[PDB]
Amino acid sequence: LVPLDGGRFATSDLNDLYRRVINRNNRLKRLLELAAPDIIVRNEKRMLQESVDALLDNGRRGRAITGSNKRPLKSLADMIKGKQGRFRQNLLGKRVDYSG
Amino acid sequence: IETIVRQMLRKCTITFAGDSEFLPGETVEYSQVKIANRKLVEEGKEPARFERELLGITKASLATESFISAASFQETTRVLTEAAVSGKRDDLRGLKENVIVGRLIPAGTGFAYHQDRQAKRAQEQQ
Amino acid sequence: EGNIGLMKAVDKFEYRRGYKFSTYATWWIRQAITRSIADQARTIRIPVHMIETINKLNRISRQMLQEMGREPLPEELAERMQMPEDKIRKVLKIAKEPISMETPIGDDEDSHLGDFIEDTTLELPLDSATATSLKAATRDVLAGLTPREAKVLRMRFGIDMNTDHTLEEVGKQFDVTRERIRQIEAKALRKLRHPSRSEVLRSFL
Amino acid sequence: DVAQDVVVTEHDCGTLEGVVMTPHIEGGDVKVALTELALGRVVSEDILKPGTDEVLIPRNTLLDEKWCKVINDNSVDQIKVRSVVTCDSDFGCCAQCYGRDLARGHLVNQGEAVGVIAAQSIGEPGTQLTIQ
Amino acid sequence: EREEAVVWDILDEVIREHPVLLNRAPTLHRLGIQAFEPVLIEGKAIQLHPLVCAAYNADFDGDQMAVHVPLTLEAQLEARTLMMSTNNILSPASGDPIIV
Amino acid sequence: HARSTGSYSLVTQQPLGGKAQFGGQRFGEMEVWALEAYGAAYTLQEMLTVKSDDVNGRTKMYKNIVDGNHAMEPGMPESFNVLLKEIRSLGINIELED
Amino acid sequence: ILLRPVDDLELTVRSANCLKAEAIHYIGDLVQRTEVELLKTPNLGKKSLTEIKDVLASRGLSLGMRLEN
Amino acid sequence: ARVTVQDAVEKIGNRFDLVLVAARRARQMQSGGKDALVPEENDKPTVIALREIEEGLITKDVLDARERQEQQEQEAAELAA
Amino acid sequence: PGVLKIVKVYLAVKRRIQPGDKMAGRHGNKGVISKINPVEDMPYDENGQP
Amino acid sequence: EFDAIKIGLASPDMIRSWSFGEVKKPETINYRTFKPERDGLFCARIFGPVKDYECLCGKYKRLKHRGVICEKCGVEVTQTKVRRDR
DNA sequence: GCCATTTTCGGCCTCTGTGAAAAACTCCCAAAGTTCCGCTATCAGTTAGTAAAATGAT
DNA sequence: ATCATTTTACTAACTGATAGCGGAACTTTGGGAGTAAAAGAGTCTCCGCGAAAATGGC
Ligand SMILES: [Mg+2]
Ligand SMILES: [Zn+2]
Ligand SMILES: [Zn+2]
Repeated sequence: LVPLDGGRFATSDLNDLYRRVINRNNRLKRLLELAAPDIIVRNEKRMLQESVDALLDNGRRGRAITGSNKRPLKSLADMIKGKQGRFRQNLLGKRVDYSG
Repeated sequence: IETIVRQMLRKCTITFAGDSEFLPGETVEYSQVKIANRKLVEEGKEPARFERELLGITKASLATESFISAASFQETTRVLTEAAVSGKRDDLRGLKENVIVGRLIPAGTGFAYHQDRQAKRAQEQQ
Repeated sequence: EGNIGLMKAVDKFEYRRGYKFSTYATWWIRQAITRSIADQARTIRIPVHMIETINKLNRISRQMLQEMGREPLPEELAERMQMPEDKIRKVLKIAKEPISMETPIGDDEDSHLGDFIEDTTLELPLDSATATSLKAATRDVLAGLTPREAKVLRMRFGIDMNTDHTLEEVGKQFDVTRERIRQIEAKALRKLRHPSRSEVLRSFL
Repeated sequence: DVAQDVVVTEHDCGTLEGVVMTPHIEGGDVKVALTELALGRVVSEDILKPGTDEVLIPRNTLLDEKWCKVINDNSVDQIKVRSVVTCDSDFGCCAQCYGRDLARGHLVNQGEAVGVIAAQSIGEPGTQLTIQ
Repeated sequence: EREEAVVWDILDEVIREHPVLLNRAPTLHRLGIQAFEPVLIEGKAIQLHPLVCAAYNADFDGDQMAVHVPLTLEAQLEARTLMMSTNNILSPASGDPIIV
Repeated sequence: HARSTGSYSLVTQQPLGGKAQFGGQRFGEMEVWALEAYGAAYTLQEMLTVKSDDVNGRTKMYKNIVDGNHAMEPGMPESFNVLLKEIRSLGINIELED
Repeated sequence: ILLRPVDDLELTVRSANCLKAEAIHYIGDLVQRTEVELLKTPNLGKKSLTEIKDVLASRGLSLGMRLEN
Repeated sequence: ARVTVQDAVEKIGNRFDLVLVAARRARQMQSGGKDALVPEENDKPTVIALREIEEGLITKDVLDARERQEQQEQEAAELAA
Repeated sequence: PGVLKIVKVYLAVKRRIQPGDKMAGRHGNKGVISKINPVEDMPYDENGQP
Repeated sequence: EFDAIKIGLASPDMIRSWSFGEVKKPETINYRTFKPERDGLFCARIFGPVKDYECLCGKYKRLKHRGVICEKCGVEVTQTKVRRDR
């Protein structure tokens, strides 16, 4: 999460996914501390599972979580896989110095 | 084209299990079966019987022993899941694995280097 | 979050008042939802009162733009809010949500913003080579001194050691007092300012 | 990705197997000659003269232009040469079962990544691709 | 930075026997990257030998080529011995000459 | 365009891309295949490690070139470390055996 | 080693303080004053003479060298 | 100056082994204090090593032999100390 | 927001033809200039026009 | 250095062994000071200092205190690159 | 053994910021932050004084 | 080789300044509890892709 020119900030979607996971986990802990009705606890556990699945692999379980761009958030699986993934864009091929 | 066809013919399905650690109906590499058969013959024990299988370039590429190359080729999720559940080990014997980890490829000017290391390996394993 | 607020409303309801449950429960549910939005809707968390300030500023900006037909100016907004203009500008500069690093750049689709962000914390190899050359040149220049003043300067500036030292610790090893150390360092500095043995060190400025 | 692991690891694997090579015939005329196919391959079993028991070309000899001319003059129809498919090497292939490296003109050296060369050679012309 | 004449002489001495790598996209075969000896010219365009054009599949209608500098002694000798244009005059696919 | 050393990416620690950013050329998969076919192991290692993402290796190479010793001490690319951290973040134990 | 101040010839404290009598300025003037003046001063002595001649040898000159400059 | 590394590969046999030997010789002549066995003629260390290999003065045998010789001599000198 | 002053400078650059520049006609015959030859080395007609 | 890469399932004990701390809050950075928040996704007590050989307090701001954990914050005085590994 | 729904793939270079909407106040309290003052550590600048070594003269 | 003098090495003291640390008080910010007519089932738009293979269901 680094500042851009003009005061704007650039962030990764992993931050949003982690924030969702942490928020839902804390809400689950608070609900278990309040002796909540069972239905609310089951809903919170479903939401926690969905958040973890979206963080690990978005779109595999169901509807892909989208941010403020109306575009799916990029997860760890998307970051390690694909033509634009780490294997093919940064490991098997690289931008090099001493080149023109 | 024969160097491609040889790569296609790299797997065998075991027909007679024998005394080797192979189960019937199992697709395993031909080289490992060949070494196992040589060892069993040297030990005077019943060797295995295999039926060679022809695989396409995509299936042969995805059926390699190293999981780094398979993940780098395509379908990273399936390869990683299978390697994780199995507990696979990558010995870095091909070009792609050494390219990814930044070491000398076992081809050309690195060949002797890699060979030297293997020798030392055995000599230490003694 | 509204369910939690409803739990609180159930926990502090009074049926003797004669009002229906929804009347009291709506306030708590709305409070829970609004507080949760104020706390968990931004990557960079803004306090709840500042969120309310931003929302009220947006409402007044909407009303003023409706009234006059153009975008309100900071001074007019400050006049209407009965708040300092500097505070208005400060509020206006913090209402930004971070942009995603996966956003396609321009009209392309395979390019992303994250590929155009540098690593400003890195040290240029030219700078590191200059630092190594400066270390070598400082060693060479200090080698042209007597061991006393050379080591006095080394210990007073921390050259080839972990920590810098004040005058007292420099004096203690020599068993001499602080003032002699001060004038020793002064003599060393005066001698090293001579251009006979300072031309190589001048190029680093 | 399917052939990146093929590297010439040995010189000779000591195998007697091989593939048979004859001129390619698709009717009343030859399509490709035996000299073109045998240029740069290692002989598996001796090339005996037709109707005679003289060993014209012994085993484990590279077929260069001179021996190609010799074969054409003798008019030998079918020969047997070593192939990468029939190689006995545990990992990779051997120098003799591969033969001449086309980019250099001599026998293939140790450590040559022949699989990448094969894949590139096959894939490069893909743009050019579409009884008396 | 000031571009003195002695700097130009130093540059001429530096690149005397230093091989340089020329690459044209796409690199369909290994002949698409080759090693040459640089000759300093006045201009902004790389001058290429005509006989390697068939190797590069390159025509002079706006084509661009990338250049790389091998640094270590091993890399320089690899460029001189294996990747030099004078060694790559036979097609690895067929054995026929490629500098026709 | 030409570049010897300049800005680097924030995450991958690799040279940036483009003339506007004083970036370097991309040595893609096809170039790696060509170098492997040539047998040029040392040039490929130079491009992968000490020219792209070996933060200590590239600085050591710059110092060595400045002092005349054209030799390199290759290290581990930062991209592989990022991959390791990502795979561990996916709840999968990936570790380099010795 | 043309006309430049006498501080540049890194002369010792006594040497400089003695010559600080303003009986010299710039090394071109110093090289011309000979041993007659060099030893004339009751404060320039044997060691000072040797040190000054060594400095001029580093400058490639001898005390008393005649030059039109 | 030299072009067309033919004689060197004829003397060595394998291009990769030739590259390794020439790299070792060039490192010895550049990083170390070793002197060339042939007239330099304003040539870089790689070219000088290639010319030496072409002349037959430098092979893997020679390099390994003299390296073992230096280890032996240094061991004897340290014993002498 | 956060911007105090913007100064914009306009630069006029005269770019002459040189080797490497792309020049083309209207019939699809594009090309890259290879050499700026002297006038005395150009072919000329009987009237001396190069 | 290494001769093989071993993959497998990650046990909770192994995950705790990897971790240098527990992230308890979704906070990332303060909206005014732009400094990391404690027990957050960018905490300097868990992942490392944001400036080389410094602490969030600024009390330990030089190299002589390398490896010393500040009592007021808990940030170890070390390099910032540990934030790419922790 | 055969449908039927999922799953994953789709060439290499170069330039090339985005997004833009969306609805609360009010009161009370404790902690961080700004500013000011006092005490203390540390140093640059200068002078004086005393005892001893370097050095020039004889 | 020996004497007398200037310079050197080492103490003390004063001037003047500056930065850092700690305490008192004030303003600013930040978190939390409360609001009593009644109000008591969501999106949310799209869907302009084809071919081959790997998994359930019968
Ligand atoms: Mg073209
Ligand atoms: Zn073989
Ligand atoms: Zn601290």
